[PDB]
Amino acid sequence: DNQFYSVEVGDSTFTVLKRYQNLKPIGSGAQGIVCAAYDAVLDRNVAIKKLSRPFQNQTHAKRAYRELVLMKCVNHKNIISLLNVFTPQKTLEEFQDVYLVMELMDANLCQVIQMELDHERMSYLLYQMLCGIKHLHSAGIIHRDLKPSNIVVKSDCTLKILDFGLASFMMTPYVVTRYYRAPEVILGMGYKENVDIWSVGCIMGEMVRHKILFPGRDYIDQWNKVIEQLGTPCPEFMKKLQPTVRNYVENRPKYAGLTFPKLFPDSLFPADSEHNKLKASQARDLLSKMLVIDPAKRISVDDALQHPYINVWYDREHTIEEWKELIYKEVMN
Ligand SMILES: CC(C)(C)n1cc(-c2ccnc(NCCCNS(=O)(=O)c3ccc(O)cc3)c2)c(-c2cccc(O)c2)n1
Repeated sequence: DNQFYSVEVGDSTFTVLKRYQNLKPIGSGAQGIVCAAYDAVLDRNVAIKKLSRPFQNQTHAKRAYRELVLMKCVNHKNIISLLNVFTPQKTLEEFQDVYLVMELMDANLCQVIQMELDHERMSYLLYQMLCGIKHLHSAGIIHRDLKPSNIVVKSDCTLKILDFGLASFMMTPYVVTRYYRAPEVILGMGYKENVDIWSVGCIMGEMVRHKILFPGRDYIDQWNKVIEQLGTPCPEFMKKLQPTVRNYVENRPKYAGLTFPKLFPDSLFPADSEHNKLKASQARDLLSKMLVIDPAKRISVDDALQHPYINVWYDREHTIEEWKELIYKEVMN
């Protein structure tokens, strides 16, 4: 009469409560594998993410502990919330895996980027991105690593963020996606709230261009990509850079950088209607303000919420045994 039951989805086995039914794998992530499921008690479809051995790696333990506490303490329409968290194990010594259950989203943000989008839906998704980020900054947390895959979207166009961002050796085949990190992050510079606006910029720019704006195998490669299109930073930005970092940047060959109408041509935006001609004007303008290498020139989230394109929609270190106990107490208050 165990309330849990074990099923194998993908290679790994999933042990879940009886309430969850017809498990199917929607995706796989480093922290854990995710399955779509139906809740007999809820009568609604849900997504279940399995964290296996979050305690085995200190980096995994810090992320796992932070995710559990944050999903509970913070609740926002644009931030994914956990409906339930369970572990099949019955004691602290037996505990090995943690299962997080949340609301099932229809698609990933990457998929939305691929389709050709209308300004209203685009401005709405971006608006929601700023709202969640604004809530995060209100909570004192700066994501610093917004990525399309971490942003889930629904058929009705509602957008939700999956993770709370960076807080570091890990030993796996999975590779981080750094395309959407800001220059202050790429150059290890000291950050601020509007470090996430750059990520929103890379995303908004990828929706228009339908390609990753600054894709690079390494931070150096990516920094070359950012300076080519954007242009070499100003001297004031250099003075802000530490000397060892400043030397590298100034040694980089200088690029004049394309112009934003040249970066995002008028053709990429729809020109069918006067309203769409104006929207593209408002869109290209917002892009120019968000994709700014210097954070002092970059636009604030609030000002981006005020922007006409966006405005219309508005109405610690522990031992692995210590980490296991910390995570276990989070699973069971
Ligand atoms: C990192 C972690 C573990 C926190 N995480 C949490 C989630 C998560 C949470 C809530 N809802 C979702 N579902 C919508 C996107 C799924 N992709 S889908 O192939 O289009 C698809 C959609 C519906 C379907 O029935 C069959 C396939 C995902 C993901 C995740 C999984 C796959 C891709 C991805 O980008 C992210 N990762």
